[PDB]
Amino acid sequence: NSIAIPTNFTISVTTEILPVSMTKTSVDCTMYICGDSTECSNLLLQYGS
Amino acid sequence: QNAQALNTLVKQLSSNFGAISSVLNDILSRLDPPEAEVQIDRLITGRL
Ligand SMILES: *[C@@H]1O[C@H](CO)[C@@H](O[C@@H]2O[C@H](CO)[C@@H](O)[C@H](O)[C@H]2NC(C)=O)[C@H](O)[C@H]1NC(C)=O
Repeated sequence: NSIAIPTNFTISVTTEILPVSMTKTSVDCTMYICGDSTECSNLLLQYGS
Repeated sequence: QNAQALNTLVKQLSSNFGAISSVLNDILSRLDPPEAEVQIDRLITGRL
């Protein structure tokens, strides 16, 4: 037979932070793996796609 | 995206990966087992 009823209130503003995107890197395979070498660039073609 | 993943997986069978031929039957027609196993391990590793 007991109830508690609030007689006043507080307006609280609470921050929420969410990730939405991330840095759009691109790493070119041939320039990463070989870089200017034609010898390496030809060996890397044997590994296909 | 599924069709492009399967097409890429199938086109990789044609790659050498460092073996003398990308065809398993070429290695086994051309080479005897002691040297053939060296060419086949390159294809196994690349295909795996
Ligand atoms: C409900 O609460 C607010 C505060 O949360 C009360 O207003 C404050 O009351 C105190 C004490 O009188 C003052 O010092 C403040 O200046 C008032 N304003 C604020 C914004 O804090 C309000 O009186 C309460 N009402 C009830 C139902 O008791």
